[PDB]
Amino acid sequence: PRISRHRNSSKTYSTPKKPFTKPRLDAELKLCGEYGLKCKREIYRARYMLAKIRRTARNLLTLDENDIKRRFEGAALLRRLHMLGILDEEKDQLDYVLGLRIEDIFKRRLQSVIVESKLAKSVHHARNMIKARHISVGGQIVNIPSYMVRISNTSRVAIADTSS
Amino acid sequence: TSAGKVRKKEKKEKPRPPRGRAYKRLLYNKNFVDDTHNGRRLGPNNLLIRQK
Amino acid sequence: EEWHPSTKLGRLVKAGKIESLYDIFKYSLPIKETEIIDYFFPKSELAEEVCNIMSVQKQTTAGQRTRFRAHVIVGNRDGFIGYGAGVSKEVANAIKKAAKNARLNIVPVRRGFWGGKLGDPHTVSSKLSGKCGSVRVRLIPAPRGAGIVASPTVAKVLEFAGVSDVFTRQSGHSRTLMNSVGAVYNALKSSYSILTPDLWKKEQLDHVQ
Amino acid sequence: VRINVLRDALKSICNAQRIGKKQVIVRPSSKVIIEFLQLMQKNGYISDFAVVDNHRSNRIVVNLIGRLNKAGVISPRFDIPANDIEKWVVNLLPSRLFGHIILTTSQGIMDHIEAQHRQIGGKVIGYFY
Amino acid sequence: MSKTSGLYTARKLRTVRRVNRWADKKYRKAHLGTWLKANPLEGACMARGIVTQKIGISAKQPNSAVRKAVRVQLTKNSKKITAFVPRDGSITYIDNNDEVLVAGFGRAGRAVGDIPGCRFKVIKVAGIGLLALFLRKREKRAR
RNA sequence: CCCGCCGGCCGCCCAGGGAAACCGGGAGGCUCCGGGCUCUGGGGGGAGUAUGGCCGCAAGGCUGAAACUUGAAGGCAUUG
RNA sequence: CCCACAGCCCCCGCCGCGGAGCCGAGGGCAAGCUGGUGCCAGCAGCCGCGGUAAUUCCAGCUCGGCGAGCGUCGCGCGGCGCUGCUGCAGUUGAAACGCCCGUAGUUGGCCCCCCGCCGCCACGAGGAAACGGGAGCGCUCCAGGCAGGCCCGUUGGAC
Ligand SMILES: [Mg+2]
Ligand SMILES: [Mg+2]
Ligand SMILES: [Mg+2]
Ligand SMILES: [Mg+2]
Ligand SMILES: [Mg+2]
Repeated sequence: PRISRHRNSSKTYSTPKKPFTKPRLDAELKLCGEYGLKCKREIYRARYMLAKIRRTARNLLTLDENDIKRRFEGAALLRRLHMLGILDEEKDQLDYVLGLRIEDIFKRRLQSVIVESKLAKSVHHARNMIKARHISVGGQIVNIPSYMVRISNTSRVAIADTSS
Repeated sequence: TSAGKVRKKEKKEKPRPPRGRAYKRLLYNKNFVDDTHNGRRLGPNNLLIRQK
Repeated sequence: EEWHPSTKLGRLVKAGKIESLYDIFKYSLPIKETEIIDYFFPKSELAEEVCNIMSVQKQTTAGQRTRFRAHVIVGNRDGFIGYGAGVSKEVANAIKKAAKNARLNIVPVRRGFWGGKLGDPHTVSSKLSGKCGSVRVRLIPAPRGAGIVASPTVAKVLEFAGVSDVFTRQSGHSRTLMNSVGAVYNALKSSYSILTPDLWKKEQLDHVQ
Repeated sequence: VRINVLRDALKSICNAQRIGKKQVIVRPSSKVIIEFLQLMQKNGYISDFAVVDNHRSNRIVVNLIGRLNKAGVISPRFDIPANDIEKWVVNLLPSRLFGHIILTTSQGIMDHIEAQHRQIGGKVIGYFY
Repeated sequence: MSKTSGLYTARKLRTVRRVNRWADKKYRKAHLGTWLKANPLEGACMARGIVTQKIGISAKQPNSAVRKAVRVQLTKNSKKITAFVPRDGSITYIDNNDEVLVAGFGRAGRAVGDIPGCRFKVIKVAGIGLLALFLRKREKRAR
C-alpha cells in the first residue's frame, strides 16, 4: 500500500455535553473578549490540554512518593511546566498542578507576552501586527498568534529587524 | 382547495457588519459596556422604541 | 418599628452578650426570630434564589381555588445554607414566606480535603447521603480543580453552601425539585453529626452558655 | 444453616452499638474473628474482649465505646492485586483518610495501608470505619 | 441472596443473562432479524422508487387536515409503501410516474405525528432536492 | 395459685423502613447498597392466539411467537 | 530553490479583487414587530399551534447558535442502576412453581504452627512490530516525524 497510510492523526479538542448553558456562554464570551479569541475551538483546545495535565497529575498522585515511576513522571511533568512558564518556578510539588487553570495557558500566548511588554496597544492590534510579519522570536519571524513562548525566550521577543 | 393559496416588501439596504473577530468585539461591547431601568431584556418593544 | 425581642435568646442577641452563631448552633437552640440571623449578617451577605414556583388547585363546589407554592434557598458561600417553602394566594407573599422560612432554618456545613491538605477545605469532609420522597443523593469528595459534577439545581445549592469540588449521584424521580433539594439539604445537615477519629478527643463539659 | 460466623458477629456488634449498649456476646469463636477484633482494638474501635472456653463453640464477650459507625464482610473472597486497591478503597470507604480494609495474605492478616507499604496483594475479608 | 453469588458460578450467571436479555423490546428488534426482513429498506438510509398514485390522507381526531402523500414502489424490492411530501405546495412539483428518493422520519419505524400509518419521507425527485426546489434555488424545467 | 424455660397460634406498638396504604415473631439490620440455594419479570395491546412437540378416552393441560398497532395503561393517597 | 521531467511549499523583485453560510426565535433549549390566511393551506423528534392578535403556518424587521462549515436520514456507544458482577425488581404497580421427595449442579460449623499437592499473591525468563502510553528534540506553531548539533552519552531513538 501507499506509505501515506501509516501517517497518524488525531483531534485536539472537546465540545461540551450541555451546549446551551447561560453562565458558560457568558464566561466564554468574556474570555474571548479579554484575549480576543477568534472562535470557540481555542477554548476547547485549552481545556483538552488542561485535562491531559490534570489526569497525569492525578495518576501520579495516587501512587506512593517513593515510587520510581512517580518520581520519573513527576520530574518530567514539572520540568515541562516550568520551562513553559505555565507553573510558577517556586512550586515543585505535584499537588500545585491540579490548581492550574486555562487562563494560565492563555497568558503565555504570543499576543499576551507582547502586550504585557507594552509592544502592542491591544490584543487585536497584536494579532493584526503578528499577521503582517512585523514580529520575531530569537531572530526568527513567527506569524502564528497561538504560538506559545517559553520563559527563556521571553526577553528574546522583539520587533522584526526587516519589518517596516 | 389550491395548495399554495398562502404561498411583498423590499429589502432594506444597510451596511454590512464587521465579520470575524470584530463581531465578537461589538457583542462584548453591546452587553458589557454599551447600555442596553426595569432590569433589561434583548430587544423588547421599549428598547426598540427608543432607537427608532 | 424597632426589633423588640420576643424570646430570651432574642433579648440576648439584642445585647452583645453572644457574639457568634456557632455558639447557638453548638447548643442546638431553635431559632424563631428572623432578626437573630440578620444581626450576624448586617451587610446582607446572604444570597437568595427562587428554585421553583408551582400552582396547586383545590376542587370546590364552584370551580377551583388556586394557590402558589415557592421554594427558596439562601447562603453566604462560607459553610452556611438554608432552605424554606411558602404557600399563599399571591405569588409575592408566598415568596416572602418562603424566604423567611429559609432564613429561619440554617445549618453549618463541614468541608474537608481530597488527599493533600492545602489550606482552605475545598470539598465535603466525607461521603454524605440524603433522602426525601423517592430521591436519593450521594456526595463524594473530589480533587481540587474537578469543579461541581451535578445537575443545575443541586449545583446552585452546593455553590451557596460554599463548595468547589464534588462528585454527585442522583437516584429516583429527580424531576421533583423540592424532594431533590430536600435530599441534598438533609445530606448537608447530617455532616456535623458524623463522628470521625479526629473528634475522638475526650473533652470535659463546660459551664458556659 | 450457619455459614459465615464473622457476618453474624459483625451484625450483632453493630446492632448492639446502635442502641448504645456496653457489652455483647457472640456465640461461635474462630481465629479469624479473633484477628479481626485484635485489629479493631489496635485501631481503637472496640477496646477489650474475652474468650470463654466450653470445649464446643467457644463464646466471646466484647466491650464497646461508641466510635464504630459501620462494619461488614465481603463473602466471596476476591483476589485484589497489589495495584488494584485504590478502586476498592474509593468504592467502599467514605474517605481516603481514615477507613480500614482487611486483607488476608501469605504474610498474615493486615490492613490495606500495610499491604500498600509492602507492595503486595491478597484476598479481601472485610472493612470497618 | 436472590442472585447466586458463589465463587464458582460464572456459568450460571452468563446463562441467566443470555436468556433474560431477550425480554427487551429494543434488543429483540435489533438482534432478532424479523425487523430486518420486514423493513422494506433492509437497513438502508434511503431507497429509490417510482411514484404511482398521488393521494391525500386525513389527520387524527384532535386535528383536522388532509396531508399530501404519494404511493411508491421500491425498485429493489417491488413492494409498496406510502411516502409523504411535507413542504407546502410541493405536491405540484411531484408528477405521476416519476423517479423519487425516499428516506425515513425521525423515529426508526414508528408513525410520526398525526399522520396515520406513514413512516417515509420524500427528499429528492428527478434528481433535485425538494428542499431546494421549495426555496427556488433550482428549477425543474427538465420535467 | 405465681415465677420461670422450650415449642406453637394471635393482638397492639417505640425505633427503623416504605410511593403510601402499612410491616415491626419484618415488608427492619441495605445507594453506609455482598450469609447460602431455587424460580419469575422488563410500557400497553395483538395473545396465552398461530404454528410445531409431549401428555390425555375426551373436555383440555404443559411449552409457547411474529407481523401489526398504540401514548399512555397502572399503584397508594387528597379535595369535590 | 526543488523535481527523473514538471508542478507545490519556501525565498527574491514590479503591479496589488478584502468575499459567510446553515439552522432557529412557545417549552425542553440560548434567542420578539407589522401584513396575510382562517382547523383550509401548513408546522410539529414529544407536549402541542392553526375555528379573526396565530408569541408555533407563509412573508418583512430584529435577534441567537456554530462557523468555512451547517443541517437531514440510518447504524453503534452513552444517556440506562430500563439487563443490574460492582448494581434492579418480585404484599397491593409486571413478576414466588399448589405441596412434598429427589439426582446432576451450587453451597457447606469448629479444631492440629510448620510435611506434599491445587488454587492465590509477588518476582522473573521467554516471546514482532505498528497502535496506545510515555523520555528528549521550536517541522515558524499544530496535526506530525525521529530527528539533530557542533566543542555531541560510543549524539539519540530509553522504558
Ligand atoms: Mg441490593
Ligand atoms: Mg410488554
Ligand atoms: Mg424496572
Ligand atoms: Mg390488580
Ligand atoms: Mg401484580
